[PDB]
Amino acid sequence: SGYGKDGNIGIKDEDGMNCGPIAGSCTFPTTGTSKSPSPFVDLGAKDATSGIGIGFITDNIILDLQLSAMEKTGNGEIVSQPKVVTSDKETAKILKG
Amino acid sequence: SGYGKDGNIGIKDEDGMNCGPIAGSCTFPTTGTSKSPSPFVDLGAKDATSGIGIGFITDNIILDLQLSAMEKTGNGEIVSQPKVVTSDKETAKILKGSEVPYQEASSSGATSTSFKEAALSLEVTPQITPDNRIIVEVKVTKDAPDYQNMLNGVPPINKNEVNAKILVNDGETIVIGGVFSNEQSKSVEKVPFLGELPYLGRLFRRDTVTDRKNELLVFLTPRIMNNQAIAI
Amino acid sequence: SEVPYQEASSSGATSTSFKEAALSLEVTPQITPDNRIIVEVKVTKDAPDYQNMLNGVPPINKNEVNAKILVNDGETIVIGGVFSNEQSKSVEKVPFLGELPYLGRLFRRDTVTDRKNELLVFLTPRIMNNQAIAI
Repeated sequence: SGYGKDGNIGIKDEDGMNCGPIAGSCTFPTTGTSKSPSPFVDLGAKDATSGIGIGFITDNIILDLQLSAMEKTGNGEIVSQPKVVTSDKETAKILKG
Repeated sequence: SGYGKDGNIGIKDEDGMNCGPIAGSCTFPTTGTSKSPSPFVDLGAKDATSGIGIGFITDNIILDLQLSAMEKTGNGEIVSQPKVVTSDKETAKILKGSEVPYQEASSSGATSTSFKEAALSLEVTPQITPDNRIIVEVKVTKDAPDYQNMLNGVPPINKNEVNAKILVNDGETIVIGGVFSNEQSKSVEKVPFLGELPYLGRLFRRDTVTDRKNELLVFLTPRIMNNQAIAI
Repeated sequence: SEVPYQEASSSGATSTSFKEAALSLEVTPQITPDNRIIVEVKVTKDAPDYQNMLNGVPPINKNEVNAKILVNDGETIVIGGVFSNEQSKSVEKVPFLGELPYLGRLFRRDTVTDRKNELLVFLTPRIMNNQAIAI
């Protein structure tokens, strides 16, 4: 699973199974899957966030590899200048708010 | 996904699948889709916001590319001038506005309906010198009734007020006080690789720039009524 | 009319504070021989608050000038005046279409509001001594 924009395909592969694909794996050497409707929908919604790179294989193996990156730059400049005319040795105030 | 007006077609492509199109993709090289009803409705409603550019392909590939831009300009000018006639070395006031109450109705001994008027107001204590000049202590407040008060929540009234004592001649106008607020805000949201490319970055850098500059200034001119009082 | 605020307060404080949104004059005139008066007058025009009519938090609206001035009997003066000039312009525009002149009216959303309210109070005192001498 990712962390900057957390993603783990396997959980949403279970959600894909909820969609209904046929997945069979009897041993670590032996596996096969067919009838997979999960990639296009699960990844399309899943990967909607800004920066994303998606790579998917299903027929030989189901391997979905996504890179999710966000780069944000914000610059804020505030210049406020209040002018008050005051008599000597007296208090005066300007207030705006 | 966009950011100024966030958009990501893929999520609403799942919503499109809810509409019912046939989408098949068994490998990254191999994909195909048919029976797509999602683009016209999903994009039409989705892209309703003001500035939008929509480009859609579905048969070869489904690629929807929309640019959503809003540009807003508002200029507000308020000029309010209150005139008060006051005797020399006396206090007088002009007030126009409304007094929001806070009923601190307090059962045990304290009933304090505190109430304060968001108003344009002048409180003046002028002292006249012979050469048609005045040294006056004036509190000048421009307070506008709080929205939250109109909202019946916790009411913060807005106050722009200068209190000071100054000397000016009768035929003279001065700046009692002034403030210029210059707000410069830039926010750009960008995917790194696409953001790099110049043409692509405008397509792939989400820029929000806001410039708000409000300046407030108060002038004043006192016209001696002695010119008439001597006649009186 | 005097809107009340019943701060009915159980423990020792019953303060039905009540204040009239009214047109009102409070005058303390001092007469000088040459048919002139220096008078301390508080002139208030207060209108009953909508929220008070709404039974919410009632902000009554007050336009009031309090001052002491000298004027002759046959004289009218401006006790006080205020002119409020509000100029508001808001234009909402798609950049490209907003650029084009004919298209921009079609594609620039303009809201312009100009509200200008001026309030002035005059005054003239007619000495009743003219009648009181007859009296």
